[PDB]
Amino acid sequence: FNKDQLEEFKEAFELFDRVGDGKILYSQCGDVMRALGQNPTNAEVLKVLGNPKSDELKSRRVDFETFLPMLQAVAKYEDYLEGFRVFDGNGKVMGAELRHVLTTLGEKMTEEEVETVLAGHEDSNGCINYEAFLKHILS
Amino acid sequence: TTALVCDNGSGLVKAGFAGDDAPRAVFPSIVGRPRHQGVMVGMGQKDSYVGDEAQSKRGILTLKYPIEHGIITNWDDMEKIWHHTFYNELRVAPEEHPTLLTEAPLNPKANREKMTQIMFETFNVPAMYVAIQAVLSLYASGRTTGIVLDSGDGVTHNVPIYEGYALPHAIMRLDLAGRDLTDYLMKILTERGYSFVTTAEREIVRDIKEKLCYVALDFENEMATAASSSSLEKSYELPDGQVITIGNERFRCPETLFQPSFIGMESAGIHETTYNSIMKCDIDIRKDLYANNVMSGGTTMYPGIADRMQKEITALAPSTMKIKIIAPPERKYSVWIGGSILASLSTFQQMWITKQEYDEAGPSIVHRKCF
Amino acid sequence: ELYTKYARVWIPDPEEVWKSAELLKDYKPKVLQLRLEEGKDLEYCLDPKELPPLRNPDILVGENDLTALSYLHEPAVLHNLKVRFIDSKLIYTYCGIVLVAINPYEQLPIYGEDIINAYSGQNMGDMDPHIFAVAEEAYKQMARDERNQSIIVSGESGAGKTVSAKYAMRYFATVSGSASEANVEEKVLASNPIMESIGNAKTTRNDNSSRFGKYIEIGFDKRYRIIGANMRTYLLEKSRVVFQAEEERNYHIFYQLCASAALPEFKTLRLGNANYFHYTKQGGSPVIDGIDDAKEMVNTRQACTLLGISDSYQMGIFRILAGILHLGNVEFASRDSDSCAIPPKHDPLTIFCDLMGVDYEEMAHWLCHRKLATATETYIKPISKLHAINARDALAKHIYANLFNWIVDHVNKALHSTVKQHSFIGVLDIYGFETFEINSFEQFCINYANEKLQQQFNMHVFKLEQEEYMKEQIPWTLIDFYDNQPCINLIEAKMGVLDLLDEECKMPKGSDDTWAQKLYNTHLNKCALFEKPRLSNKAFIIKHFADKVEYQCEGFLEKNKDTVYEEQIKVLKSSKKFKLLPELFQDSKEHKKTVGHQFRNSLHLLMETLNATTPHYVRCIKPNDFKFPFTFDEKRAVQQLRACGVLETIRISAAGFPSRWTYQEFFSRYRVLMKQKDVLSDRKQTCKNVLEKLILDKDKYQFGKTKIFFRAGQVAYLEKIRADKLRAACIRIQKTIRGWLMRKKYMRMRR
Ligand SMILES: C/C1=C\[C@H](C)C[C@H](C)OC(=O)C[C@H](c2ccc(O)cc2)NC(=O)[C@@H](Cc2c(Br)[nH]c3ccccc23)N(C)C(=O)[C@H](C)NC(=O)[C@@H](C)C1
Ligand SMILES: Nc1ncnc2c1ncn2[C@@H]1O[C@H](COP(=O)(O)OP(=O)(O)O)[C@@H](O)[C@H]1O
Ligand SMILES: [Mg+2]
Repeated sequence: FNKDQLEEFKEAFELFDRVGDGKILYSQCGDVMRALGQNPTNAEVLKVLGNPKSDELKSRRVDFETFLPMLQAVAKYEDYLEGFRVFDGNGKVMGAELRHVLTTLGEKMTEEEVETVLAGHEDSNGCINYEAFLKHILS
Repeated sequence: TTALVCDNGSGLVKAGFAGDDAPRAVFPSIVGRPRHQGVMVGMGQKDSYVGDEAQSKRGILTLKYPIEHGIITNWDDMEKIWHHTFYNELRVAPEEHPTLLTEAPLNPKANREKMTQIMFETFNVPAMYVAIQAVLSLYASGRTTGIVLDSGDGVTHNVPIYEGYALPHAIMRLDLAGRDLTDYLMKILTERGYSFVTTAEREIVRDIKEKLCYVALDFENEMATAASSSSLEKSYELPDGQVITIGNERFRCPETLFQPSFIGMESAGIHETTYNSIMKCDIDIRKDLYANNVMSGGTTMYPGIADRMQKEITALAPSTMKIKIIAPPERKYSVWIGGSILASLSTFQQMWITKQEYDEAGPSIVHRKCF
Repeated sequence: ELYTKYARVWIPDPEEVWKSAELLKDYKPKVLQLRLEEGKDLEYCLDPKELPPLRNPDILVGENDLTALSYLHEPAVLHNLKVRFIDSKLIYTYCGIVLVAINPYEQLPIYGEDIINAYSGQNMGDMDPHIFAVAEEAYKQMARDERNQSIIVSGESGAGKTVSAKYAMRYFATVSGSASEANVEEKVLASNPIMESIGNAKTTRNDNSSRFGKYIEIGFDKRYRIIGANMRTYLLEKSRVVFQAEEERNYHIFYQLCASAALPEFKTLRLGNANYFHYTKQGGSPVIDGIDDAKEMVNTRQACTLLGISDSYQMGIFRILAGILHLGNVEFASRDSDSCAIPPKHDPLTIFCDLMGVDYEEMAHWLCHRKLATATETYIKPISKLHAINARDALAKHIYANLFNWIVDHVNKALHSTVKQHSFIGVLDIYGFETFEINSFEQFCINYANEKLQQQFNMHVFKLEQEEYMKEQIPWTLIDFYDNQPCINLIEAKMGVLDLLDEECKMPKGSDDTWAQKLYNTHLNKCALFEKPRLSNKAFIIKHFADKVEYQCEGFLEKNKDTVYEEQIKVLKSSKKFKLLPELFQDSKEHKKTVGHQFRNSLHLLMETLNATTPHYVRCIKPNDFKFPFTFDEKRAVQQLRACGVLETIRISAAGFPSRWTYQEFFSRYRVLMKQKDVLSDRKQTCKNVLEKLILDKDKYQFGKTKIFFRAGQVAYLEKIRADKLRAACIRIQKTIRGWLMRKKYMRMRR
């Protein structure tokens, strides 16, 4: 990362500092990584964090300088299409079924996250154009 | 398929099926050829008469016995007696059914070879075996341990057996018999003034012996008493209805078994062969032989013979030792009843001489399996 | 590898036979890292090399047919049954053609008439298993092809074989439309208290066991109306009449009689207290808990009346039974080893003779002597005391067995009906494998009868599958077959165990434990399945179909001897006092046959009857020892599933191609795993190419016309890879949407 990138990233990091000490929580590290354009899995986030325990994840605070090696480590379509073709054959997906699988399989998310991201993307049948939804969520 | 059990002795023949309780055919064993010139025309003259017919006809015929002692004296005659036994008296063809045949303890091997030869070769018997009579008497009488004493016409023999092992070196043979008892009974009847010369009349003598003889519990006391009175004396009716009356002689006929000097034979009486057979055996088993002593075959049917043997053995043997004698009423048949049991057993089924084993090795094979 | 973290395994637990576990980290070639439900902390060792049984995925679990599960092993079967029983309240279940049944002790509505109609047309595939589905298939088989059909039921009789048969008849009646014409079920169920009274006993493990096989032929007309029924019986366990081991009883009727003995109705019989008699005393257990025998006796009479056995004949029956009891108290003194005598004016023989009207002199004589007849001449011969005892016990067995055949003839007389029996369907009630810590000639007979039924079952199954493969145009030659003829030859062939017992009966001074030496000499290493227990020379072990069982020589000869002296029968047969006793014998070599030989002959009738006929099976299971309704115990059910051969049947099914799918049914589920280029216009060729790429070992699957088959476990392997690939795709998309939410929060701060 160059000086310009480090400055923009530090500014973003400070926006996530809710205490004023120039630090974020471990539990915010993932939030900062995703806010900076990374898409790490929960496993990758815990690995770069050093598999922290609950207590330090919720209350231990780290500044940008400690986050940075972790961001570096994290930094270092056809699969996405096949991944969507898993849930396909008219190019649509039920909203109920996508909601169920996203809230019940894998690294299960909340119903509110899915409702928020899905708002405005389903049609009258309750079908999502997934290539368009994917392009939208990848921008 | 169920297997025939058949005993040749001189005298009777018993034959029947294994698993029966008592023999299906019993008849004397005789061949008779007529000795008068047949005068009538269309009589139906017959080459020979076999078994019971000849005993009915006997006045006309001369009767020959094809078995003497144990030894088969001529073989055409038995070939007849077997032919008659299987075909008419059992009415079952000898190809269809295995067969078990019976012998004295010691006989010339030549006869057992000829017997197996006639069975396979002439009758086409599917399989057969030859078994020593005293063994069968043991099977017959519920024991694995005893000394057996058996006497028919022909042979008298002892075999000791202990938990199912024979002791070959102790086997005794002796030729006192129903037959030689009959011949002596005739020769003493001559002394009383009655005489029976011809072959058929010998069988009248034999019927006398069967009906009227008995053994003296003590010999000189009864001989004196019979000199002292006729209270002993009894009389009997010849086939024409003449009467004959017989004396102190009556007990003297079975007595010769107990004192063979009466017939001029050399061997001691059956006491001393029984005892010497026991003593020949190993000294522990003797306790068990004295307790179990078993009697077989028709010559031991004489009334009193059991109690006479208890008395004289108990004298002869060491005292203070239990001596018991076992004389079941069956005993005339027990060699057959034991053959029935032995032939029924499942284990035995291995032990037949099967026809192929003869075809390979000839008559020699019988010695290897049988005894 | 099949094992990975978040795989699941069964583990052995003594609390209950098998317990669920989940695997925490991937296994690589001696210790496994594991969670129980509780604790969720363990180590488990492969202990050379074992591997713990691997658990079917929940899609398979609960589905109707045990063969449909991809792994087939004792834990999975026991679990699937338990979940169907507890959660769905579904009692009936399938294993291939076999129908398994587990009885509740609650009563259920599912036999209700409507459901009969709902089954009445269907094939068994179209419906959940239920007893009517078998009754229906038998009915349709008898319609489609002219053959007769038989229905065969098994398992410890507490399991309700009676209720299963009763409903099988109710179905026959109601679909046949003969409810007006026929009283068949009404009479059949009226008959049951008689058979239960003269055929059942208390065995050391169970009360009201039934010791005989019972077969009931429902006759059909040419138009498949019910005509009526005919009853037969087989395999009656005569030895129990004389002898028992501790805590047994002999057949209930003797106790039902002794309980009633105080009534004026039986004052004639001079019955005593139930343990006064040497046949009822020996068990030490006069009373069954919670049965008032008098109250059962009343119901026994009322059933006899409802079957049209008169007040005249019933008092004959009880007169005979009292005769058997009094005969048991006869006792002998030995005067010498060769002979015995009855004490003067002996009281129980006096009473027995007056019960029979046969004079004290005559049978006092014949009890202690036996008669030879040679062709010329008879002989009359004393017998040892031991043989007198054997002969009396023989006679008591012969009388009982004939009285049983007689009562079954009259019950048939009531059931039987005139019209020509055009064809019939027959329903059979028989015990399964019986094993206790002590096993005896009765168990030996029961296990040999099972070995034969299990053979005929195995051949029937093999015939059906050798047919299905040729229907599917697959090679049948692949399918292997498993044959228990090497056991049956050990039991019943010449110089088997039976023939060396029947030999040892007649051999002189044959005795209980010198038989064993004939066994060891004949079999000990020459045979495969016969073993000697190391601790003892009085016992031997047979590798039966389901399990090893040891037996003990201690009872065998005295239980096995039967010989009846002709003239001891002649004395009774002559009697004038009352009608029935001459009626029993009214029908020469049989008197010599040992009990094991009469059993082998009775079993060949049964097999000759069933081999004429196309079976359909049932199995019954008793899910707790204590009658708690809808409660299931794994240590009992495992024992019964072993004892019913169900587990060993499933094990045979495991060998090859248990699992079947049709192309569209497979293709839909697995379409998730298919790349667009691999999808073809042709379903069969698509799935062929998919399977060949997904599974490299072509020996694991076979293609046929509509059904692919898989050797056990491949379907679970496919469900595993399906879950793995789908989960990976779901995690990718989930992480993406989690990043989108974050990106909006970041924009919110930036904005
Ligand atoms: C002159 C002698 C022998 C003979 C006359 C000489 C002839 C040459 O021997 C034979 O080959 C004939 C034959 C015989 C018969 C059938 C056979 O397949 C083979 C031979 N055997 C016999 O006659 C036997 C039968 C026998 C009596 Br009883 N118990 C016995 C116990 C065991 C064995 C056999 C027997 N027999 C009567 C004798 O030995 C007489 C007692 N022997 C003698 O007086 C001495 C002085 C020797
Ligand atoms: N009741 C009897 N009393 C005396 N002798 C008898 C009696 N019955 C048979 N015998 C004799 O026994 C002999 C037959 O004995 P047996 O054992 O039948 O011969 P085998 O053993 O060869 O058949 C003949 O001498 C016959 O007369
Ligand atoms: Mg003889």
